[PDB]
Amino acid sequence: HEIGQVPLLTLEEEVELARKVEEGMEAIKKLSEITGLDPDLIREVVRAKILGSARVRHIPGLKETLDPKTVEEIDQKLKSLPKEH
Amino acid sequence: VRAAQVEAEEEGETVYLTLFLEWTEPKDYRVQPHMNVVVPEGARVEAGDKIV
DNA sequence: TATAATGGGCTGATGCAGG
Repeated sequence: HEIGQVPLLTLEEEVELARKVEEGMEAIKKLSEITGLDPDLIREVVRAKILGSARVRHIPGLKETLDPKTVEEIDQKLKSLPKEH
Repeated sequence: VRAAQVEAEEEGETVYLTLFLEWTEPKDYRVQPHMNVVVPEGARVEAGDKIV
């Protein structure tokens, strides 16, 4: 019943979503270099706020303990960048 | 179509209007499923900008 | 790692929504 709640995509919605996913990963790679940070850690910090703070935990492989303290600090550097960045 | 400046010369029983006219010419472009339009409705574009 | 594939096969004791 719960998977019948999501309508299935049309060919354009499918390619739209697929489109944005890949472009989003290219986004995060370049944000590693601007920032001097680590793509995986940026990946999880981007990840955190889309899902909500419902899910926040330590992710295996990341160097920092991922708690609201560090995701706030890392998010506000992310937002401290020029508008083109 | 509209007329900005109007200069007129007279000769015999006629007048000749050198019309500084201003208008927009439409061209239609067809989008297909694997392309995305990256321009919003009513955007301004110079020669060479990307639409889809 | 790439055609496309998108919704399963008999009793008694006690705590309850309903005349």
